Amino acid sequence: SWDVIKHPHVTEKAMNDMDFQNKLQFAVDDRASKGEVADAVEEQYDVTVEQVNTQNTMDGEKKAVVRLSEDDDAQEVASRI
Amino acid sequence: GKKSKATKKRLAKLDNQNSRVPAWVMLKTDERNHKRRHWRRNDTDE
Amino acid sequence: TGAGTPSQGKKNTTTHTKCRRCGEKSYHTKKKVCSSCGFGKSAKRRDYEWQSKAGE
Amino acid sequence: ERVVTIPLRDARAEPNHKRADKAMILIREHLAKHFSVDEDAVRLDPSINEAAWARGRANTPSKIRVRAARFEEEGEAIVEAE
Amino acid sequence: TDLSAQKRLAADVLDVGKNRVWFNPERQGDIADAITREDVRELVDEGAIQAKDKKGNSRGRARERQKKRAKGHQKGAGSRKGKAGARQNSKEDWESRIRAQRTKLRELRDEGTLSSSQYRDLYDKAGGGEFDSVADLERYIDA
RNA sequence: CACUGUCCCAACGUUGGGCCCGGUGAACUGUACAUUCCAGUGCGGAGUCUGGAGACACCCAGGGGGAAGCAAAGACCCUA
RNA sequence: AGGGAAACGUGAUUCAACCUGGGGCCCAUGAAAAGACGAGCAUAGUGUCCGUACCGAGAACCGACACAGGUGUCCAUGGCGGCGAAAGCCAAGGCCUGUCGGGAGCAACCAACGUUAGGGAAUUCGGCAAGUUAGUCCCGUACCUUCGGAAGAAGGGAUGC
RNA sequence: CGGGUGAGAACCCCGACGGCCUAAUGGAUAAGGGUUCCUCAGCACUGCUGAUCAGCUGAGGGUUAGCCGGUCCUAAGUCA
RNA sequence: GUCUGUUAGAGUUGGUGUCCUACAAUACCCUCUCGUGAUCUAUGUGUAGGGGUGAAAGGCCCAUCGAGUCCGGCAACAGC
RNA sequence: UAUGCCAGCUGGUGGAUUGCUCGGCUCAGGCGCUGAUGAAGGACGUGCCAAGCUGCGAUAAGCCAUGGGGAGCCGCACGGA
Ligand SMILES: [Cl-]
Ligand SMILES: [Mg+2]
Ligand SMILES: [Mg+2]
Ligand SMILES: [Mg+2]
Ligand SMILES: [Mg+2]
Ligand code: NA
Ligand code: NA
Ligand code: NA
Ligand code: NA
Ligand SMILES: [Sr+2]
Ligand SMILES: [Sr+2]
Ligand SMILES: [Sr+2]
Ligand SMILES: [Sr+2]
Ligand SMILES: [Sr+2]
Ligand SMILES: [Sr+2]
Ligand SMILES: [Sr+2]
Ligand SMILES: [Sr+2]
Ligand SMILES: [Sr+2]
Ligand SMILES: [Sr+2]
Ligand SMILES: [Sr+2]
Ligand SMILES: [Sr+2]
Ligand SMILES: [Sr+2]
Ligand SMILES: [Sr+2]
Ligand SMILES: [Sr+2]
Ligand SMILES: [Sr+2]
Ligand SMILES: [Sr+2]
Ligand SMILES: [Sr+2]
Ligand SMILES: [Sr+2]
Ligand SMILES: [Sr+2]
Ligand SMILES: [Sr+2]
Ligand SMILES: [Sr+2]
Ligand SMILES: [Sr+2]
Ligand SMILES: [Sr+2]
Repeated sequence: SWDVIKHPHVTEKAMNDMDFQNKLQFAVDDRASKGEVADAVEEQYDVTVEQVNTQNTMDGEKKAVVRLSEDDDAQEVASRI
Repeated sequence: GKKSKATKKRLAKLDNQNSRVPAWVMLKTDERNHKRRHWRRNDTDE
Repeated sequence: TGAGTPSQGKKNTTTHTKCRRCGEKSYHTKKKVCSSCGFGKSAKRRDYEWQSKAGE
Repeated sequence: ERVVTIPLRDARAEPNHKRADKAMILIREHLAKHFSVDEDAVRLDPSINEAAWARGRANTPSKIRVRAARFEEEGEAIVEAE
Repeated sequence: TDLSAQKRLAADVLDVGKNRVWFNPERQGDIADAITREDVRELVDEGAIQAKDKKGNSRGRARERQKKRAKGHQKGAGSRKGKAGARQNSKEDWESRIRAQRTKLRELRDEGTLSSSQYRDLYDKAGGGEFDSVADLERYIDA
């Protein structure tokens, strides 16, 4: 059975979405839907997902841009990992 | 043109496949990517 | 209009593509038939004795 | 320091559509000669440039007065329109 | 130093054709160090980066010509390049004229000057191209 | 009929080449030898054989007389 | 709301788009289906999956090439000009990459051109090549003819400011 | 013509002057290409000369949709 | 199935021009013909080798056509 | 003596030659079916760094058991950690 989240996507652009928009980015399995990515995240880091945006990258894997609720602080979550 | 999810995975692979032979492999083997390709000079499948 | 160079410029149609069954770029996407393994035409795999010398 | 009148009559020997460039050569070669320095040492102030190209490339004044100065440790001239 | 990248960014921030952005010849070093659009705007503020003005063709000369012609000049045989029917569309001209005649006749009827049958008689004559213009029509009407 | 550099008969001029210089940098072709010319001879169409004549070497530019020039195992003709 | 350094207009004409009519033509008759309307209003929740870069061409496509070839669509209403989506010139925008340069009044010769007195097709298989004429308005227009045409016949005159 | 960067500058960049393109040499896109896109660092290779430049080399990065397409419908026609 | 027209677009009479180890294995320039129709055009789709398709030139069916291309028969046979 | 001819010498270019063989070629003996319990084949993944090959399959150059084996090991591949 495949897992949804593969690893955080840390790049200058990812850092901004985190600082300025409370969004975290991950490399996910390309069979995962936005909904499956949202649930996966809330359970892995215990946070609330407001919105998810996905893109099928030219690297072969799927990238997801998860925006957290104003109740959580992206930077903080990203920091522990 | 428009690419399907699968066509994208393939092109994606062909891109990664198009790399230098790790510097260290040349040491380990005491001294070429024969499949190195160029977008203009070569032609991929499909 | 010449049949050579002038007529090559009109070629941007996609026919043969990677074949889901054998992997060769022989699946004619308009005919939906692999000219290599015959996928989409034959359940059996496309073979022919002339693909080799008669005594081999 | 001196004011010299440079004739550009010899620019007529070069094809007409590009007399401007040739003129600029003639100027450099004239100063470099009359001030006893290397052509590479001659600096033409952009004001001279515009004078020669004033009516486009196919033309050029037949003469041009330029004020030149000689000096330094490498020996070179600096010039300008007037 | 190579300022191509900045030129592109400045053309988007100053929002003008790339060919209109001016970079101060004595500030390439600073412009060279500009990395982000913010760096560029900052430099725009300082004035190290500016946009030249676009040009607009003068219509002054055209205007003078436009007057001479409105006054009926500069349209002699030597100035005409198009066939007569092209300089004035005949069917169009007719639509112009006949409508002016029919309107005229319409006002003259509701005005009581013309009886219904007098109007009718003239209207059909008009429709038959009996009058060269509104004035010609009136002349006729005055018996 | 009109008109004209088509011609009598050629001239001058313009632009790009050509020529010299830096840089880049092929191909065709090559049995060998080779400075030829006039005659002759020879499978009767010779730079190479014979007899004379001429000929100090090398280089630049040229228009192409010859190498029965180079290019394609003549497509005409006959034969199978 | 936004945008603008600022002002942050008002009227008009001609009017692409878009809308809505009228007429004519056919030995030619100008798709189908899903769907929508018909069939209200509140509030809430849901709206997954795939494509999305860039080039689109005298260097990103096909032509073995960074090939003067070939290659679909729309921008067809920018200004002068004029009949014009013509020429020519100029904006907005793009470019100096139809990417080796430097010298010689720069010869012969070649390509592509300009001008040539007198003669005027004598040149040549042949007026081949070049040239002549030319836009617009007025006057005027033969044979022949299937009465449509021939016809812009030809010929003559005018043309700016 | 000045200047910038650089070990090195005719052709990489800034300014001025001078030009070229107007159904295109401008704007947006289909097919097709497939990362050619952006950044940094480079010049052995590629580039009709050179190169500090680049569609080249090395390393990173970049494509986010309920309402733009696909997806749905049926066309000539295709297959099971 | 009108006329003029480098509107778009389609074509190609002549120069027997330029090119002819080309920019190009059919290109460049000027002139020229068509330009509301038996018109031109994009994509999709159909017809397949003694068979298609052809307003008919033995034209065209991917630089290949008086019988496509690939591989096989095959190391065809030849008195040349 | 320039341009140059013939032969040699020193150094190139080139890779013949000699020597070597991880590959072939042929013969002989043995053995011989796989697949809906989804094969063969292919695609795409999979390594600390990983492009090719090999292996493997989200448990991904591997996991478990029994026996063997043995002080070494982490494939081709002699690097660094
Ligand atoms: Cl109406
Ligand atoms: Mg998406
Ligand atoms: Mg009428
Ligand atoms: Mg080019
Ligand atoms: Mg004669
Ligand atoms: Na390609
Ligand atoms: Na106009
Ligand atoms: Na250059
Ligand atoms: Na066996
Ligand atoms: Sr990447
Ligand atoms: Sr190509
Ligand atoms: Sr034809
Ligand atoms: Sr096509
Ligand atoms: Sr079938
Ligand atoms: Sr079979
Ligand atoms: Sr010669
Ligand atoms: Sr109207
Ligand atoms: Sr885009
Ligand atoms: Sr083109
Ligand atoms: Sr402009
Ligand atoms: Sr170059
Ligand atoms: Sr004169
Ligand atoms: Sr004659
Ligand atoms: Sr004669
Ligand atoms: Sr006349
Ligand atoms: Sr170097
Ligand atoms: Sr670029
Ligand atoms: Sr017509
Ligand atoms: Sr001919
Ligand atoms: Sr000519
Ligand atoms: Sr030819
Ligand atoms: Sr016509
Ligand atoms: Sr055979």
